[PDB]
Amino acid sequence: MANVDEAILKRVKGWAPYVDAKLGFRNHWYPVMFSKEINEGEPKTLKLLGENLLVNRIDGKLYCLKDRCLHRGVQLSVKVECKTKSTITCWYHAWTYRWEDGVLCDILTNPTSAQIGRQKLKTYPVQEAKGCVFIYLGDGDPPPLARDTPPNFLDDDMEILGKNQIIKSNWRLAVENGFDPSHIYIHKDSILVKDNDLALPLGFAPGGDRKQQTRVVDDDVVGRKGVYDLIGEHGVPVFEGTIGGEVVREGAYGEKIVANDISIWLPGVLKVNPFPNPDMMQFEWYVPIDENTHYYFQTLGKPCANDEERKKYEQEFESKWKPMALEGFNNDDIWAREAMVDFYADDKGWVNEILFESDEAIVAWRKLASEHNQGIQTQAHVSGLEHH
Amino acid sequence: MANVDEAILKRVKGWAPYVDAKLGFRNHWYPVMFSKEINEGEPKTLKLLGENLLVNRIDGKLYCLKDRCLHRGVQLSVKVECKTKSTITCWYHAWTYRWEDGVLCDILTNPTSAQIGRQKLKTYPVQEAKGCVFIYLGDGDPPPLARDTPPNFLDDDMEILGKNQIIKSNWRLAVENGFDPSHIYIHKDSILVKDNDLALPLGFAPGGDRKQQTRVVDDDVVGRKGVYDLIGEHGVPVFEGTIGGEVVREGAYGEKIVANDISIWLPGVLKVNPFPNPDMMQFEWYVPIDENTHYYFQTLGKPCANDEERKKYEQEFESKWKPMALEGFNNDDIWAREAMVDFYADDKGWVNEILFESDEAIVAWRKLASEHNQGIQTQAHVSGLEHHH
Amino acid sequence: MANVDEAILKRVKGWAPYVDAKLGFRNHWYPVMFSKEINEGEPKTLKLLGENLLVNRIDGKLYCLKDRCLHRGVQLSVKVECKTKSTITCWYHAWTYRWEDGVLCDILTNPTSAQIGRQKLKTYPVQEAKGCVFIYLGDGDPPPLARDTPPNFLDDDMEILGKNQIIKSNWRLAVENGFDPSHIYIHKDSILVKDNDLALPLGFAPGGDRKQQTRVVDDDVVGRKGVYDLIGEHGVPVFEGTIGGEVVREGAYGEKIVANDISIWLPGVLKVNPFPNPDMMQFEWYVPIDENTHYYFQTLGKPCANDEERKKYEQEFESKWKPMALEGFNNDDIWAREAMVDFYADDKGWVNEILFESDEAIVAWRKLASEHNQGIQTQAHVSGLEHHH
Amino acid sequence: IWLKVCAASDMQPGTIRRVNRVGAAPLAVYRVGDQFYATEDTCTHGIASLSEGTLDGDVIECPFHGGAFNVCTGMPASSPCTVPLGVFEVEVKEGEVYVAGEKK
Amino acid sequence: QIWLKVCAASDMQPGTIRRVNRVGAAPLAVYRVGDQFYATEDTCTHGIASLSEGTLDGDVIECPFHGGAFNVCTGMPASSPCTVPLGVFEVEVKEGEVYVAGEKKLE
Amino acid sequence: IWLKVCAASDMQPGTIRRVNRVGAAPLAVYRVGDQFYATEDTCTHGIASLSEGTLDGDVIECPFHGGAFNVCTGMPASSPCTVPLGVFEVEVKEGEVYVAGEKK
Ligand SMILES: c1ccc2c(c1)[nH]c1ccccc12
Ligand SMILES: c1ccc2c(c1)[nH]c1ccccc12
Ligand code: FES
Ligand code: FES
Ligand code: FES
Ligand code: FES
Ligand code: FES
Ligand code: FES
Ligand SMILES: [Fe+2]
Ligand SMILES: [Fe+2]
Ligand SMILES: [Fe+2]
Repeated sequence: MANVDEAILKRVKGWAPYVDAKLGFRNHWYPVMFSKEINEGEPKTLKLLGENLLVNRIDGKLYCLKDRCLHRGVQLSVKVECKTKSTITCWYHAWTYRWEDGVLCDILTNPTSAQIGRQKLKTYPVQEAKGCVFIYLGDGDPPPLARDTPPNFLDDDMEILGKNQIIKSNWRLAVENGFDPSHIYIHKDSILVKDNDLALPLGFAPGGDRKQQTRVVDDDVVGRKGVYDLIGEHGVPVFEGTIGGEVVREGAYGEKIVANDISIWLPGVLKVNPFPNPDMMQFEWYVPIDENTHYYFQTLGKPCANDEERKKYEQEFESKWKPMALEGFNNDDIWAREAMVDFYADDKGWVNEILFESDEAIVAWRKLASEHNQGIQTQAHVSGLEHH
Repeated sequence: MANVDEAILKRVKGWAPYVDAKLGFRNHWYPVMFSKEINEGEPKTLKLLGENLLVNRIDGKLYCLKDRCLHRGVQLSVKVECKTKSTITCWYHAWTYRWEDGVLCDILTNPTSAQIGRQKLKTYPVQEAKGCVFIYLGDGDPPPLARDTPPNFLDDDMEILGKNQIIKSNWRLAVENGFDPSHIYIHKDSILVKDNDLALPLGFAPGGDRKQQTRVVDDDVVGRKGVYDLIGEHGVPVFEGTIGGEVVREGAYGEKIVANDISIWLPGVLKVNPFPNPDMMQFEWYVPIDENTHYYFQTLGKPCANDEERKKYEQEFESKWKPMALEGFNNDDIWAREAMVDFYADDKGWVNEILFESDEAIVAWRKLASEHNQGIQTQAHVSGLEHHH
Repeated sequence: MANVDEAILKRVKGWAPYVDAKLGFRNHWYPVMFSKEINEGEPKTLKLLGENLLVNRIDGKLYCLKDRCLHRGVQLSVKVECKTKSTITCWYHAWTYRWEDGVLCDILTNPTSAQIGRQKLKTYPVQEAKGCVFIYLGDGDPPPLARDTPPNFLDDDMEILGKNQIIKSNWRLAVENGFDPSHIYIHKDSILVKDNDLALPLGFAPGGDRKQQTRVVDDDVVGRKGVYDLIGEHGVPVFEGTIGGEVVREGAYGEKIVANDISIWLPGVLKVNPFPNPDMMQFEWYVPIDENTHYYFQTLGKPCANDEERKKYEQEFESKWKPMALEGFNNDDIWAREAMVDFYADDKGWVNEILFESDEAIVAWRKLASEHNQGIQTQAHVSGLEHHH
Repeated sequence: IWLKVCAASDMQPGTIRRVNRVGAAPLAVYRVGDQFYATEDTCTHGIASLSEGTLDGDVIECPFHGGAFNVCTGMPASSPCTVPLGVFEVEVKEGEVYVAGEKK
Repeated sequence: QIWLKVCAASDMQPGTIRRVNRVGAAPLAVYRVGDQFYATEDTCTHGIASLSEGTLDGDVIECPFHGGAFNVCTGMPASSPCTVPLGVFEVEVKEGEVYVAGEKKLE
Repeated sequence: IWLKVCAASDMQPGTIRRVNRVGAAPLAVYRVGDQFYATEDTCTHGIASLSEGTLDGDVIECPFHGGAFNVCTGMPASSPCTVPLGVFEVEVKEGEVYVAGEKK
C-alpha cells in the first residue's frame, strides 16, 4: 500500500508486501500492556500502528477509542473529561462519545447540533487474556485471538508473566533479530548462560536437509500463520568458533537444554521453547508503535496447577527470570536491533543486505508475512483514508 | 503560493489561499514588540513571516533592515557593528548599509568596489502606535496602519497596555481558536470568571439562518476587512451541559456581561469588547513568525482622559488584568492552539476536520481571509523570489 | 551525481560539479587524525565523506575497513571484537574479516558457509606522513600522496604539528572562508595581531591586473591542482577603513610581514605563507565528514634540523602558536563558517549570493575544483552504488 | 406531502438548485440529464451547502473539502465523507418538479 | 564426472532456465539463450537466492531476491547490488544432449 | 561621444563582444541575428561578465547564477537579477558598429 519507493518494492519480488509494511500489519490483534496497568475509570493513552488510542476500564471491561476528536482533531487525552461513567467529553468544544460504540451522543456547547447521533469516533476491539491487553487494530468484527497468538500461549494451565517497554527500531528489525538462528552469538556472555548452567552454542548452523529444519505453517486449524526453525532437531550446534583454524571462542557446555524449537507467527510474535529454563516457554511480541519504534512485549510461560505454584513461579520470576533472562539475556537484543536501524532506515538495506545460510528461516518468514498478513497499515489510515 | 500539496488546495475550494498561507499574508502591518523594548542605538533581532529582521532606533525613529547580508547571506546580528550612527557594517567582509534606505554605501575591505551604491538591502516600513511597534512586512508604499488594526485601537483616548510572547503553533490555529464561538467551553474554570464575577455560558444553540450568524465587513472607511461573531444575536446561551439528559456541568452565572461583540480582522487580530471588564477592550494579534510559531501579541485598551487615569489603569493592569485575564484567562488558549498542531501539521486536517454549526464563524473568516488578503508569503520570499524566462 | 536539485545545478554552469559536491570529492587523500592518536590494537571510528570507517594499527601499520558489516549493515564498532591480531569479528553473527584486504575469511556461527572467502568488505588505503593519518577515500590504486598536499608540506625538514576538530558547516564554506582575501576583516581584533606584532590590513583588495593576482596551477609536476591569490605582491592593502570618507577603523601596523601568498588546493587544503610567523607556514584541511560537518585539520610547519629544534618548536607550539594562532586567530573562522550555513543549507545560496571583486579568487577555485576533482561522492556511494542493466 | 421546486425547464442538465424550506433543513435538487434527484443540502461531513458544489454526472462534490456523494443513492463517493446523505423523492408532474416533504 | 548430463536440448525452450543439482556440491543453473546454452553457479553471489528461480532477459539473469543481475555468458554482474562474478561452467551438446562441465572455468 | 566598436561582420550571429573602456565599466555588445545591442557588461547581481554568458534570442543569461536580462530593455528576465542593466543605444552605419557613449 505504498509506504516505500516503488523502485525498491519492484526489486524485492519475493516479499514486497513485507518490505512495504513499515507501519505494521492492520487487522491483527496486538498486546500493548498488562491488565494490571489499566484501572477502572482511568483512561490510558498509547500509540499503536501510528494511531493514538485511549483505553478505559468500565465495570471491569476494556473499551478502546481513537484518541482524536472528530471535530478539530485534538487528542481528548490532553485534558480528560469523563463526565458520566459510559462517556468521554472532549475538553475543547465538548463533543461527547460513548466508550462502547464511539457514537457522538451529545455536544455540551450545542445540544441542538445536527452532528449529534450522526457521527462516530473510531473504536477498536479489546480483549484481555493471560493478564495481557490485546487490541484488534483492524476493521470489522475481529477474528479469534488465538489466530494471532503462538501455540500454547492460551493454554488453561499456562501462567503468563512478563514485562513491556518501548524500543527504538522498526518492528521488523526486532522480529528478524529474534527469529535469527545465528544471532545467539550476541548472547554468549549473558549471565543466564553461566548463572543458569545453559547449553548454548555460538550459532545453530544449517544442517543438510534444509526444508526439514524450516516448517512453514499455513494449515493450522485456528488459522495461525508462521514458520518454525527446527535448529535443535535438524540444525547443527557450533560450539567451537575458529579463525584460520584456531579455536578463538567456545559456546556454553552447560547441562540445561533450551531453545529446541523457535517459531515466528504473524502479526509478529516469537515463541522460544523451552526457554529460559527446560520447563518454561518464552513468547515475545514486537508491536509496531510507529515506523521507528515498537513495544517489546516479553512474556514467560510456565505450567502451574495451583495458586501455591503460581506464587512460587511469581517469586522466581521477580528474583531470577525477569532479572537474569528477560533483562540479562534479552538486553543485548535491544541495542542489536538499534544497530540495524541506519542500514534499513532509507529502505535500501532491504536490497543491499548480504544474507547467508541461516537466514533461510528469515526469508521464509518474509514470504509468509507477505502472503498471509491481513492488511498493510498506511499513513492514510493514520490521517484519514483517502479515495476519489 | 505553492506552500501546500496542490491536491489538497484543489479540495478546499472555499478557501485555498488561506490554506496555502502557511507563512502568513504578505503586505500587511504586524506588531512585533513594544516601543519600550527597543532603545536608541540598540539594534534588536526578530523573525517575521519567516524573515530575519533587525530593528534599530536612530534619533528616536525606528528603522528595519533584513537581517541577512547581501554578500554571503550571514545574519549581520551575529556580531553587530554600527560604526556610524546611520549605518551598520557586516562583521564578515565589512559591507556597509544605511539604515534609512538599505543602500550599500561603503565596503571597508574594498572602497573601490563597483558594488557600492549599486546594491540595496531590503528594508521594511516601521511605525510606532499606542506604544506598539508595527512592521509592514510588504513591498512598495504601505497603506495606513488603520487598515490593519481593529476599530478603536487607534482612538486618541485609548490607553494600550500589553504582553507579547512566542507560541508554538501556526498562526491560523491561533486565529481560529480566538474567533471560535464554542471554544468558550475551555474557559469554564478560569480564575477570571470567578474572581471577576463574569457571566459565561458553555456555548450556544444557534438561532436564525446561516447569514445571520456573522457580519462580514468588506470595507471600512480605512479599508478594514473582518468578521463579527453574531451567534448570540438569535442563539440561545447554554448554561447547563447535559449528557443523556443529565446535567453534568453548568456555566458561570456572574453579573458582569462581557464579550458583547467579537470580531476578527485581517491580517489576524481579534477584538473582544468589552473584556475582561465591562469598561475595557482586548485586541490580540497572532503574528506569523514561521510555519510553526507565532507571536501572541496581547493588548488591553481603556479610554483615559488624563495622566491620573492612565497611571491608575497601569496599576490595575499590572496588579490584576495582566495576571488574571491575559494569563489567567488566555493561558488555556495557548495549549488549546498547541493541541491542534498535529492534526493540521501534514495539512490534512484542512480536509478531514468535521465542523459543526458554530464553525460558521470560522468559515466566514477563512473566506474573507482568502478573498481579501494582500498576498501569500512563500518560502521563495524568504530565500529570494524565483523566476526563469 | 544527484546531490543537488538539477534546476540549481543548471544555473551554475561555471561550477556545477563543485556545487554538486556537497559530500566532497571521491578519490583523493584526506587527513583524519594524528598518528599519536591511533595506537597498536586500538580500533578508532570516524566518518569520512559520509562513510563510517574503522582504522586500526597492527604491527605498527595502519589499516582501514568500512565500519559496516556486509551481512545486516551494522557498525562493527558498536562492540568491537578482534579475536586474532589480523582480523575483526562482527559482534552480531560473527562474520570475520581480515584488516589487510577486508576478505570475509571466517564465520564463527557457520564455518561451512559458502559466503566465506567469497565476499570482501571495503578497504581504503591509509598512510602516515608528518605525524598525520591520511586515508585515500577512493577506488583502485591510489596516486602519490603529494598530489593532494600543498607545496612544502612534505619537505624533509618541515616539522608538522597541529590540532583537529569537528566543525558544524559543510566543507566548502570552510574552504571559501579560508581562501577569502577580504575575510581577514573578522581577524582585526585577534590576540595574535597584537601579541605577535603582525602587520595586517583590514582587507587585501584587487590590485590592477586581475588575471595576475590569481594564479591557476595545473602544470605542477606532482599533479597537484590549486589556485594562488597573490595578495602581498599584486594585491592592495586596505589599512584605513572608511564610511562616507571618514576613518572608522584601521588595520594593524606591526613589523612582522605574513600572508604574503595564499593558495587553495584540491581536495581542499589551504596554504598560508608565511604564517603565523615570518618563519612558519600554515596548512589546513577542511575534510568532509558529511553534508553538514567537516574536520578542521590545522597544521603549522616550521623547518627544524634536529631533535633539539623539534623539541623547541613543540614547546613553542603548545605555549604560543596553538593558543595564540590556531585558536586565538582561527576561532573566529569557526563561527564565521557556521554563519553561512543557513544561506547555503537549501542550496539556494549558490545562486543568490552577491559577490564582489575580491571573490574573484574563490571563483577561480570553484572552476578548478569543478574541472580537476577526481570524482563526486554521492549518497549511493554511502548506501551502496546502484545500477540497472 | 410534496413541495413545488421549479419548472423542469428552468434547470439546465448538470446543474444544482437549493430548496429552502420554512422551519426545516434545506434540500438540494439535481438535474442529471433528464432525471431530477434530491438529497439534503447540508454535507454530512460538516456544514457546507452541497448546492454550492460541483455536479459531475450523478456525483456531487462538496465545496468545503472535496468529499462527494452519489445524488441518486446518497452514498459517499469520495473521502472524507462517510455518512450517507438523506435522499428525498422527486417528481416531475406536468413539466414541474416536486420534492417530497420527507426523505424516502 | 567431467561432463554432467543435464537434459535433451529439445527439453529446454529458448529463454528458460534449469537447475542442475549435484551430489556433494553447489547447484548449477543452465540457461538457453536462443539456440545457445550457458551455465553458472545457481546460487546468486549476493546472497542465498536461486537464480534458476529468477527471470532471464536475453543473456542477463535477474535474481529474484533483490533484483541483482548477471550476464549468463561471462558471469559478470549486470545489475546492483551484485558485485561478485558468478563461476561459469562450459556447456556442450553431444548428439542433441546437453552437458554441463563439472568444474568452472579458471580465467 | 559615440564609440566605434567594430565591423558588423566581426561578430557572428548570436555572439557577444566585450568592449573595455579606460576609466569606465566595460560594455557588452550583443549580435542578435543581424541586429546589434549594448548594455553594461557586468551582471548587476555580481562580478560576472555577461559577455561570457549565454545569449538566447534577445535575453542574455549570466554565466554565474543563471540570472538573465533582455538586452534590448536591460530589464531583468530571470532571478536572482533584480537591478536593471544599463542600456546603450547602438547604430550600424556603413557596416560599422557604434555604441552610445553613455547610457540612455
Ligand atoms: C535462538 C535461540 C534462542 C533465542 C532466539 C534464537 N531468539 C530468542 C528470543 C528470546 C529468547 C531466546 C531466543
Ligand atoms: C588572508 C590573509 C591571511 C589568511 C587568510 C587570508 N586565510 C587564512 C587562513 C589561516 C590563517 C591565515 C589566513
Ligand atoms: S476538537 Fe473536540 S469538541 Fe472540538
Ligand atoms: S557576508 Fe557580509 S560582507 Fe561578506
Ligand atoms: S550483521 Fe555482522 S555478522 Fe551479521
Ligand atoms: S463539509 Fe463536505 S466534504 Fe467536508
Ligand atoms: S541474493 Fe541475489 S541480488 Fe541479493
Ligand atoms: S553574478 Fe549574474 S546572476 Fe549572479
Ligand atoms: Fe536474541
Ligand atoms: Fe479563548
Ligand atoms: Fe580566517
